[PDB]
Amino acid sequence: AKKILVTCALPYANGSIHLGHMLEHIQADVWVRYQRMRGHEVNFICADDAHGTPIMLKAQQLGITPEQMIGEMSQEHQTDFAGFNISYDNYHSTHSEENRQLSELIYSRLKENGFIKNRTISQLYDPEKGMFLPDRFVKGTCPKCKSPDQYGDNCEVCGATYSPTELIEPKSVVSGATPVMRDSEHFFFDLPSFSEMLQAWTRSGALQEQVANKMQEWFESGLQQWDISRDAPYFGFEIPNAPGKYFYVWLDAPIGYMGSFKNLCDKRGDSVSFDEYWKKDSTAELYHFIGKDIVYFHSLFWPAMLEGSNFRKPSNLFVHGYVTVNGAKMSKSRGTFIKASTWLNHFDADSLRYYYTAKLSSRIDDIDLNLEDFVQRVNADIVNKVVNLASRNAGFINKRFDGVLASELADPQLYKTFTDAAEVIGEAWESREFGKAVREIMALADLANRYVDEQAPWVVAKQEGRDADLQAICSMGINLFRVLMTYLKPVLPKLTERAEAFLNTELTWDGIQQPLLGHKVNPFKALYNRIDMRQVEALVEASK
Ligand code: MET
Ligand SMILES: [Zn+2]
Repeated sequence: AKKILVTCALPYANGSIHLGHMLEHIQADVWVRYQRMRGHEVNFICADDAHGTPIMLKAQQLGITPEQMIGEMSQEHQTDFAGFNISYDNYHSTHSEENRQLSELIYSRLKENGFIKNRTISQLYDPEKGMFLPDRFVKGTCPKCKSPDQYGDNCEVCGATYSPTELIEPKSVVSGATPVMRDSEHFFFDLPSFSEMLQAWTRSGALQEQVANKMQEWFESGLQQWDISRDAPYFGFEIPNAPGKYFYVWLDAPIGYMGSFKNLCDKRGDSVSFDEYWKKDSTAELYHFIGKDIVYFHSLFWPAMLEGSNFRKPSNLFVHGYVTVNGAKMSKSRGTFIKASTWLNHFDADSLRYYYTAKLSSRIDDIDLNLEDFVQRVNADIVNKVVNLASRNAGFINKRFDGVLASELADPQLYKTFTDAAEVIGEAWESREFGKAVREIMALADLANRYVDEQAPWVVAKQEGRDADLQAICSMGINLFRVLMTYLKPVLPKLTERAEAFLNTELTWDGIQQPLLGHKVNPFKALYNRIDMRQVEALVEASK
């Protein structure tokens, strides 16, 4: 049995969970659930990313402490993820004592090992508020076209890009004061020292080909030292021996993966597992599910930080593309920027889990939630292919056979075709070829419904003396359903619970080798109802 630690990217504490987050957390959860079904020791770890200037300023605007604000959003996030049945073993915070101690430890080791440099830089500073301004907190007049009220390093009228130091009549977004250039000592992590190590990782064949190709572009451009400090005022961890300096959020954020695992171990009273998973000699596997926009941090800075502080590196990064809705980036004006909480007011979690899983693969590709296709595909595949095998057969079993399935399989050869597919389906889940797994499962569902059609139970049921035939046919259909629901168990947790209640058995991967024979099933009310476009229209309207 493998030991596996899986993470999803840590959501920022200053925004609600939306469908883009859900693509990532669902992808990881399906994989995790499959790994658990195969008997491995799995630790699925996440946390909120709770530090930084935007969070500090948002709390001040609200008139509450950053601690109060991040606590409220942590609860909101966890409520939403729980509503999608994301099965974390721990959900922590980057604002935690575990992360503080690990961040200080890693920094101290990097510094002792020669990988931290000090250099003075010049940056725009708000002298009224008394703080350095990140680019997006500077506004002013575009130097090229002279359009007013442009933010940061680009103009939204003419498209020009420039340093915010080129803005005409610049103003602080925080206070309205004119910012000025001011010097400050910063601490830099010497990423270039790890170039050769990182290039060897890129060539090893572990990473997605598309990621390795992108890393070659980054090596070609040239790795640079990374500014890992920020001046007070800041919401984050103060740097030891450097009063008024804090770790930049992105230094502490991936350390939060470690902090969340440490927290889990400590709450369990487990004094051995942290080192077993994070020491250089670990035989455990470490996987990060992440999106395209944060690959640089996870493929360059993070393995280098770990190497330089005597910790093991990720076994692999699993990168996914962006979500689109109706083919386009989510759009607030069109009502396609959809929050996870809003989704659940209109649809169940399983429907979105299924739809995303049917489109996901081991490559980086944007995943399109086409809302018309969502209705058609959920209805066709879940209602009319898979659940249909239970719903068309269970009534006869309950009403005419006292709930008891036949004592032998009617078609053992067909059953073996279903169980023989377990190897290819499992390998598809394992390899993250989720769309392939779904295609194989739905091809089997088509075969199962073809079998039932060929036996014509709606004819058999009306014909004198054919009770045994009817029980045989319907039991066969229910056994095929048992197998398909096992293959779909990582994808559809709530439907699976309903199926397990009907079948009076827990679904296990190996259990499909023993069909249900001479076995009592329970009645059910609909396992899964149809959806329609009126519900989609309501979701979109509610999201505007
Ligand atoms: C250590 S992963 C941090 C991810 C970051 N909060 C983001 O949402 O992009
Ligand atoms: Zn302009």
